[PDB]
Amino acid sequence: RFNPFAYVDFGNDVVLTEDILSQIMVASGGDFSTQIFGLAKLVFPERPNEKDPFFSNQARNLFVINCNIYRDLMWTKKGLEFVKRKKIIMPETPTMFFIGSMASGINLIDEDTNMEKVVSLMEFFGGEEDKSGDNLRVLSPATRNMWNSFKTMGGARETYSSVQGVYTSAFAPYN
Amino acid sequence: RFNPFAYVDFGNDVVLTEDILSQIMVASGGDFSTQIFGLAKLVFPERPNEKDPFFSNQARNLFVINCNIYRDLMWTKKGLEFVKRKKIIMPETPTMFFIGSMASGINLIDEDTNMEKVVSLMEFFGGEEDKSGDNLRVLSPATRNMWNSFKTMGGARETYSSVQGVYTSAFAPY
Amino acid sequence: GSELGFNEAERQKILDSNSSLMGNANEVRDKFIQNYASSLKDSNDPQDFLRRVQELRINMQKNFISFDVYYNYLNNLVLASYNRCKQEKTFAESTIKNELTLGEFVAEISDNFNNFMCDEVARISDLVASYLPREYLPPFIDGNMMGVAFQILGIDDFGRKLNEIVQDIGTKYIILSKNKTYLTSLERAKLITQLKLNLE
Amino acid sequence: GSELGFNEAERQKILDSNSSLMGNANEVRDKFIQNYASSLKDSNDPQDFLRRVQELRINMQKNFISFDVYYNYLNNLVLASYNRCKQEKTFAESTIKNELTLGEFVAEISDNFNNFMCDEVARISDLVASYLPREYLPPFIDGNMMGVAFQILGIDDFGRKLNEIVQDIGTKYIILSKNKTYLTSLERAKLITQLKLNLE
Repeated sequence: RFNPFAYVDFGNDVVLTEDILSQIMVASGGDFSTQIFGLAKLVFPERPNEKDPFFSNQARNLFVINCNIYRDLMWTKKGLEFVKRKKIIMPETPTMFFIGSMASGINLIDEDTNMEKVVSLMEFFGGEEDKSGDNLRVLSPATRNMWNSFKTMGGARETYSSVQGVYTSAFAPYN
Repeated sequence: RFNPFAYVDFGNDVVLTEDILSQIMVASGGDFSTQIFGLAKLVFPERPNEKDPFFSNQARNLFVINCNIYRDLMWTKKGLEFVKRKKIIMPETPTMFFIGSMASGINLIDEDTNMEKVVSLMEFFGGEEDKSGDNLRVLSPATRNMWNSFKTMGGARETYSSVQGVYTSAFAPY
Repeated sequence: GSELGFNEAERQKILDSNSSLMGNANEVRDKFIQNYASSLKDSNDPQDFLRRVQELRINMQKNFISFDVYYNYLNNLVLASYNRCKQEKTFAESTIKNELTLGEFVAEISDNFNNFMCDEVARISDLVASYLPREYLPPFIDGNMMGVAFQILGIDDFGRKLNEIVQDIGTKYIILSKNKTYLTSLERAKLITQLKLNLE
Repeated sequence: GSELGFNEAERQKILDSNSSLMGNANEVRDKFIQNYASSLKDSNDPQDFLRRVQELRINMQKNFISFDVYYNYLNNLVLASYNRCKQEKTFAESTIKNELTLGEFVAEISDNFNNFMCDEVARISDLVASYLPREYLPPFIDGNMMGVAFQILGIDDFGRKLNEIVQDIGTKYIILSKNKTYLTSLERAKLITQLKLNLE
């Protein structure tokens, strides 16, 4: 019944100033950016004598990207209008199972067949299922920034599947 | 029989370049700077839950300082001449026990009683027992730098003994 | 409010003041990759590829190529950007009595901070990643060779350092913007109602 | 090479090119401490002292005082200094074939790098630590109040960051000097004999 995302502040409920922030499996921190990178480190710890650190570093980035995609779609006005418009399926409160499942991409209702389907992030945000470019533009600058970096590194054609494997491994406790 | 300092490179025995160093309880690293800060973090790990992170941070600094003092006195020509002249007592290879004991200061034979005594770092290096400044000058620039920062922080009058307490307790298994 | 909004002149001052560090990083990257990296395509096998990548890394050093300057440059930018935007925001809060006008300046200052920093991060990140030039990869290239090659070249380590800067930009943007991009829980509950979304 | 040896002018150029961040830092500290910290001496109990220290921290931020700027400055210095000294050393190694002359230049370059960086680190370190001002501690100040105050003011965290810079300076100086300050194992065993030191 414990959900670490229940202690992540996705929205604008807390008054956050420099002064308040200077005083400060659950990640510490008073702001979303601190909390989510902190949680990413709990899910993908930095192991000392780890073999290929690139795949785990990039899986850790992917975790942060997926959580920011959730926040941008589900916790902004234009994101929620986009979710309604595109018939995207996301929960009211994210879970580790759901965030792990974003490794496959975006769940939505296919408009032609009216059946649920999964579209890969690579196609859906800036990819061949986003020639319009509108999907990528609903994300925040930081999310697009990280997603750009990811496609030049962990998401390169040779490594992407290995990164996704390392990423999905961390969510074995949940499937 | 294990001694982590047996795997710390104190002297000038291997060619160290950019080329070699970029390819690169025992600390990792090819050079003394990397190795000794790495060993200090093994001896004084970072524990997220803090009951006084300042004292623990400053004790880790004092560990690096003591190891650098050993290197400057025992692995340089002018250091070893200084050790002979002042009759300082240090081992040929440092041990965890010996480095632990440096919390109390420098072991040397007193000039007048010819008996062994210990002079605190504060007095011996830049202090009451060093008014010509001769002792501090034997140390390298990095060692003097860290010692200056330490006297200003963990070595402050109010905090010093608590830092030495945290320092000493990591050496209890020796 | 003439001079507020972290406008282009203020952003150009910060870029100009750190312009020396970059030089023409693109020219230097292009010249270096042309001269030293083409042989990667002819690697005889996996081991030989990695060996050529280590030699490419050693040649980067001999040519004074280090990603440390790029990380410092980004740190320099965030600090100067945040400093200017924080001055503008607090000045606007002390002087602007129209509360709607104030909110518009706060949104513009913080938006421009955010896009300024994210665009420079993306530019530097693309530059660094390109030191593993894809046009010179060998035909048997696979994921484990790529990963290890990213590590050897220092690109993996730079990617880890980027986490710190991105996290720092994120916190500073949350402060400067007062998080106004994102809904309160009540605003969100109402929009879910009006939108007639049924969640979970 | 008449321009070798990391001379005063080369060091001064690096100081000049980076002093924008460190404008009048000592005066900023002295005025801030004068105007905001004197009430620490009238603290009424340890818990009141720490609350006043927290307020001092808040006022630091309100006055745009950030140790992040000082840490960036030191990183800027290390990288510019190391770059220039590496340029001089590699030039001397390719042009000076008399080994004695070359070793003297290598020692001067690396010594000047080491003292330049160490002197600047100590200046910054002293400045940061002085934001817990001795002249204003209450008469009952003890070690635990002092430790917590160093933590609240960001001075402890800065001390941790100094570990990274000092280690980096140390490695760079070992590379630049070729470790020639320190004895080989054989030279050391010889000198110990010659000195009739009986160790252990």
